[PDB]
Amino acid sequence: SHENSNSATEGSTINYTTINYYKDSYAATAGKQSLKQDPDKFANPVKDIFTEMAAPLK
Amino acid sequence: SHENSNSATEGSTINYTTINYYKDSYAATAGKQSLKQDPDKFANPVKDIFTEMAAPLK
Amino acid sequence: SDRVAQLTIGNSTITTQEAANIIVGYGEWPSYCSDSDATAVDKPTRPDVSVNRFYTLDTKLWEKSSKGWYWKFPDVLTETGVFGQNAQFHYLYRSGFCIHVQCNASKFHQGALLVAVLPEYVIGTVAGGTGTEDTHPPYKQTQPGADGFELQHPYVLDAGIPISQLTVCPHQWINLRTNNCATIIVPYINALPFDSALNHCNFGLLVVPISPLDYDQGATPVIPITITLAPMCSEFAGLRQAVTQ
Amino acid sequence: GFPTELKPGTNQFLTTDDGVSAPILPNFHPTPCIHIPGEVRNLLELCQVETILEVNNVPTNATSLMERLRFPVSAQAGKGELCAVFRADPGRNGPWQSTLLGQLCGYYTQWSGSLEVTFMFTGSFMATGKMLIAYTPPGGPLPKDRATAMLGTHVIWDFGLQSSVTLVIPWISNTHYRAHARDGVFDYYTTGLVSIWYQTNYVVPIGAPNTAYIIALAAAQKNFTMKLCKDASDILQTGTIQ
Amino acid sequence: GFPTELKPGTNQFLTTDDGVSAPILPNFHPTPCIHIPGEVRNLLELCQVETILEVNNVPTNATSLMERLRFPVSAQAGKGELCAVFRADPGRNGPWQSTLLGQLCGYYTQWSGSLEVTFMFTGSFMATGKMLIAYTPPGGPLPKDRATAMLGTHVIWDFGLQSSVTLVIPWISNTHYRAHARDGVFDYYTTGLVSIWYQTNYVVPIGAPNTAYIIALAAAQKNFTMKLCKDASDILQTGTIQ
Amino acid sequence: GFPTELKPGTNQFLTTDDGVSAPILPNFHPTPCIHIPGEVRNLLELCQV
Amino acid sequence: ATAMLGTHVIWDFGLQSSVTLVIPWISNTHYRAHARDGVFDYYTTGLV
Amino acid sequence: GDRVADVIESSIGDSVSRALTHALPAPTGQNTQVSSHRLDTGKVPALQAAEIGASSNASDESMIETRCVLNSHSTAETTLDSFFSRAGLVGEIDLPLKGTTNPNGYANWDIDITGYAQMRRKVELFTYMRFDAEFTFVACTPTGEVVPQLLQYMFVPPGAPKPDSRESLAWQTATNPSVFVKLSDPPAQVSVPFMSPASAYQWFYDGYPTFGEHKQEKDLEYGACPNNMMGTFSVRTVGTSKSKYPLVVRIYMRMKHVRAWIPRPMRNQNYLFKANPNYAGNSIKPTGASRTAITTL
Amino acid sequence: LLQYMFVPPGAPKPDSRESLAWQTATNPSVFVKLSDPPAQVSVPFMSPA
Amino acid sequence: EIGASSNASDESMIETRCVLNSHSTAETTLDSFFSRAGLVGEIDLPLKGTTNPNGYANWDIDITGYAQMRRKVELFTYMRFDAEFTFVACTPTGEVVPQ
Ligand SMILES: CCO/N=C/c1ccc(OCC[C@@H](C)CCN2CCN(c3ccncc3)C2=O)cc1
Ligand SMILES: CCO/N=C/c1ccc(OCC[C@@H](C)CCN2CCN(c3ccncc3)C2=O)cc1
Ligand SMILES: [Cl-]
Ligand code: NA
Ligand code: NA
Ligand code: NA
Ligand code: NA
Ligand code: NA
Ligand code: NA
Repeated sequence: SHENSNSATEGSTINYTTINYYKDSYAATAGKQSLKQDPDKFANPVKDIFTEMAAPLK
Repeated sequence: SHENSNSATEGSTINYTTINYYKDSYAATAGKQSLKQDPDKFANPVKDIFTEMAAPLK
Repeated sequence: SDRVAQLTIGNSTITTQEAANIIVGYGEWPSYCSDSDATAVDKPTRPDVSVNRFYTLDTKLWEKSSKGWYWKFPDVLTETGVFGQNAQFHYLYRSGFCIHVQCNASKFHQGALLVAVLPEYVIGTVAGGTGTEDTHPPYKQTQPGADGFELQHPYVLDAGIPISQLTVCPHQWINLRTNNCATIIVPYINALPFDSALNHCNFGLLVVPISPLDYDQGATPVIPITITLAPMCSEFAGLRQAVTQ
Repeated sequence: GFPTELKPGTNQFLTTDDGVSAPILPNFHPTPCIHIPGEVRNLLELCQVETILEVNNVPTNATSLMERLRFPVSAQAGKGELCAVFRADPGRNGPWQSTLLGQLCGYYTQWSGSLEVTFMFTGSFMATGKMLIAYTPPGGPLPKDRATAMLGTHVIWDFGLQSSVTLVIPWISNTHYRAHARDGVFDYYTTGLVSIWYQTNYVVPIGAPNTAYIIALAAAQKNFTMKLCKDASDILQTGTIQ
Repeated sequence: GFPTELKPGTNQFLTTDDGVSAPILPNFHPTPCIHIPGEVRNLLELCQVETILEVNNVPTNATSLMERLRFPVSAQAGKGELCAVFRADPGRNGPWQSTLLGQLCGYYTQWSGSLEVTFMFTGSFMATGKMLIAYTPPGGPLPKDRATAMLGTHVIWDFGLQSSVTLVIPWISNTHYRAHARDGVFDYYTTGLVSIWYQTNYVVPIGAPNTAYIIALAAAQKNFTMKLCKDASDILQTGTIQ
Repeated sequence: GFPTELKPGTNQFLTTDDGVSAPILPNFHPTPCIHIPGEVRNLLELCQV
Repeated sequence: ATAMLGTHVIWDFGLQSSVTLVIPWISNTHYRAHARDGVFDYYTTGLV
Repeated sequence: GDRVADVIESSIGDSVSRALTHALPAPTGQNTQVSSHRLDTGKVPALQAAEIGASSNASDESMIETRCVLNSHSTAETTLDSFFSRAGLVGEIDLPLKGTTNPNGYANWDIDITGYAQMRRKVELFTYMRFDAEFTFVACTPTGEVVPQLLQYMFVPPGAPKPDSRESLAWQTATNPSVFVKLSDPPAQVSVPFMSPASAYQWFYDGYPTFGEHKQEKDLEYGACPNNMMGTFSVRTVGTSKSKYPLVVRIYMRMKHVRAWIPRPMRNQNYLFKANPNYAGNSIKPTGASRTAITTL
Repeated sequence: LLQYMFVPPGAPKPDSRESLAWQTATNPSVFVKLSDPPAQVSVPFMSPA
Repeated sequence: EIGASSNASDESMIETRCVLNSHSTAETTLDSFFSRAGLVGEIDLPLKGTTNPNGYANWDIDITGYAQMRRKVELFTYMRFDAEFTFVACTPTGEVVPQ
């Protein structure tokens, strides 16, 4: 399928696998995406990271 | 077809041959399955099996 | 060489000189839960010898008019020995069982008992006789404890199902002219890796006379049926205080 | 769009049509299937397990139902007397209805295969005896006497250590498959009769019961197969199920 | 045209059907996506972020709502007295409802995983003390005394430099997944109870407050997952939104 | 879905149309065909008798 | 029911006229002195 | 480390479930081999010992002189999928106008297929079953008439808000799966996965769902297992005013990708209730036809 | 709306419009409207011969 | 106080067994969560009414009029996506007419 690259996720780190019948990419199905996740971005955004076994404040 | 492996029989000894048009495997047809069967599991679950020509109790 | 046997497990040994082989339910031996099937994360406790042993729980008298009885597992052991204690202190439990029903007579007595194991043995009521009353069996009947419970209507196993087809379950017969005991090994049967020994009875043991006991005036009339059983590969998890129900 | 043209059958809902339907829960993954003992793969596995055959299907009052599960034998007068009889037709009303084989058989229009019935003697150890069990292929009327029954396929059972004996009802048919037999033109598919006779006599010494019982277990041989799914003749419901 | 035949399902509109629909703006190209901090890829990322658990969900008048955000501790009489208790069921009405985990959990029918609650002591630096926090797996009633509670999974917290401690509510379940628990037969999926007791006593010198507060933060462990999307039990709207 | 467009003939039932119809008995296997004398393959065979 | 909780054998009468009960050595000390009423009951073996 | 002998030589922990039997392929029925007259002493196939608990192993060849028969009869039609993958009625929903039950335009159906004997008796042959399913919804008036009505079906899983009226906010269906279809359209049809929290649904649960004293009041929960309760199926006419026509929705289920464990004796007494095996005590009937005597046909 | 059902020898014949047999849990049934095109299915060789 | 969630794990707080967890995380991706069609607008075209008795209607494209959908999207501050819109029409009784 050689179409237009106008999907909202064009140029996204997560790899999508979809189906489509029109020249416009956004008309495609939602499909399946990559299952990567980065919890630390929200749960552990400290400058100097501390280990599980250490005393957090030293 | 590269879809999701969410069929109820995913990881089953019996080999299925089915058709599907959706990303979800459980949406597939029932298809044909392998014709293996194990009667002994129910009809002959004895610890020490006896032969047809022998006296069962000796 | 098949009529003679010895079962030794734990600090207990059983002997029989008139057996009729051994049945291994659904063709497979009891085994501990694998790391793939398991789901709970705490490291289980496996007491081994202190709980995987033969417990002789109850004796019933076979009479020319007996109807048959049933017992439930693990309900029967929940209050017995070290096994019972573990069943009470832990939320999760799983094990297999080796069941040995004993009943001897003389070469002049006759009769046949069907000894079977029925997974998820749900009990029903006679629904007020007419079937218009939605009655339910009381705790004492669904989980009779060690004393077991006598069947009301054997033909339908008190659950609307034909006893004639009970042989589709792991079983043996105690035909007095042939053997004086039945032995059935049963693996853990459930749709979950572990479960509550208190709220769920994995299976029921049924001992029903299909061919009535008989003998002549003067032969010993007291013919007992004794139930002995041993858990196998017992595993427990989810420790806390002891709970009886 | 692409040129298409609708054919007959369009919009119909065939209950046995094996098609594809849109999934309601995208990306849903079911709970892992752990190991569970006793998985069955084909109904034929169950047809080879013996279940009790109600040869003595005569009493009907609730308190006497368990009696249907076995028939008796006792000391006779040595005239090769008749013990019991029953049709071998597995998918017909009668004794076979108590067996799992007969019940499962109820979900198939046609069947083909040899059957087997194993008889277990439950009398006292001191009791002895020889019986003649015979299978009379189609066309033969209920055997008048033992001499007649003896002309068919039979087994002469000797009581002893081995409590049981097996009568094989070999597949003797004109057609490759039989449909359920019943009174009327469908008796064309009848299997035949099974009759039990005293070969000698039930003998017992002083001190042992004069009457003992036999329990009959039946199932199918390994050449047994069924075809053409159909609903069973019974529907266990009278009104709505609340 | 090409021979086709319509099957059931034809014309239906399934809200979760993932199909293809004609584009309204041919050759339209969307604005380029620049870099934006904090992109989230999976809801599970949010379930691992701790949010405040309203253990003290008792006051309800508007002026006292902020009080729900923390419970107190103070000098006792050394009888290992009870401090607080709460169900561990994350998808049930109660304390967990204040956490993002509990809220997101509301959009899934089933969940599976270990949870964790971190308690932060906010008393004065001169205050010290040891507490016993216990998790009682299913079947255990609310612990009568500390001696009973102690029989389950627990942590003995010592106040000090490190202001907080973490109680792990390990996944101890019979089933691989739990549905939201609630009174009735669905209590089958209950997780258990969490109870806090005075191990020793809250001690403080002259000049420091006799009462201090503890703030509880909760989230899920990395083995936590949810399945089967469903609408949340709340719909924050009474009439039409103008 | 895939763009299609219905043409004339749609819904008609032509008695000689040789098409495909959904099977009512999945996985049903018919009785084996044994040997039978006198099989005829074409009506022309009969026209020469 | 109580007796059954200890070390035991379930004997079945038959051809083999006899059966053997093993009283395994279960002791706290490596050796026992002759037991008897009094403090020396410390060396008791048990009941059959 | 482990140093004491009994620990080294221990079996405590092997997860390998050693099996006594394995499955072999069997596309067709077994063939019959030629056999001749055997007049031997020692060998005795006919004699069995049913007490053991195993079925007779005696075969045709050893009981009579047989010919050779090449059996090509297929065994395909008796596989679980062949037996179960046939759609049958499992539920009915009524949406009447001026009635008693649902005169409000909507209806909530507890997802339980045990209300119909045919289907029920079939699945109850096994204890545990794991499968996907295809559901078909047939709707029409009580006379089997078709009218121009738009309907909305919605799956409400445990924990989701059950609609309390035809206008309930829950029908916004932002996350639950809903289906909009006209009575004129063909039957709506969707695929449903295996949704239990357990590895398999089970038609029988000999137990209670919770701890505590199981007094009389709570005896209704005996046998009730949440792992079998998948939720609620709600339907409503799509409007703010009452529909002009009364409706009926028949729900058909077609299992597919089936696995089952532990066979059971098949129900032989009329069914009375959905939740239990209760039977009419004053009406215990034999499993089948009866006769006057054991010696007469 | 109509329902057609194939009742093989041995299956319960419906005795009324409301007969329990129409549950059709195993027999093959077809549901179709008079407005829809003619229902159409394929049938195998079912004889025992 | 640091502002990070606890890093304590099951293994270090209690003695644990080994568990091979194969529970999928697929159903919690943004597309799985959001790609389910929900009501976001209603347009009325009545006959003899007050609002639109003229046969037409203009709907300001704003999906914030319905709680369910709204609460979901408001979990995030910025969102970029394509969308599939479906239009269901019928009379107020849910009736279908040739219009
Ligand atoms: C857009 C809405 O479409 N959704 C349709 C739909 C259909 C069926 C759905 O779930 C069906 C689940 C059934 C296959 C489960 C039947 N079972 C599982 C075991 N069980 C049961 C009943 C009574 N006692 C024990 C077990 C049952 O009744 C969900 C949604
Ligand atoms: C042939 C006509 O078919 N066209 C259909 C159609 C449907 C939707 C169309 O645009 C939909 C845009 C919405 C997805 C935008 C919703 N948003 C974007 C953010 N936003 C909003 C609302 C209130 N406060 C902040 C943001 C919104 O309401 C355009 C045409
Ligand atoms: Cl004890
Ligand atoms: Na479809
Ligand atoms: Na999909
Ligand atoms: Na479309
Ligand atoms: Na275009
Ligand atoms: Na066709
Ligand atoms: Na097919």
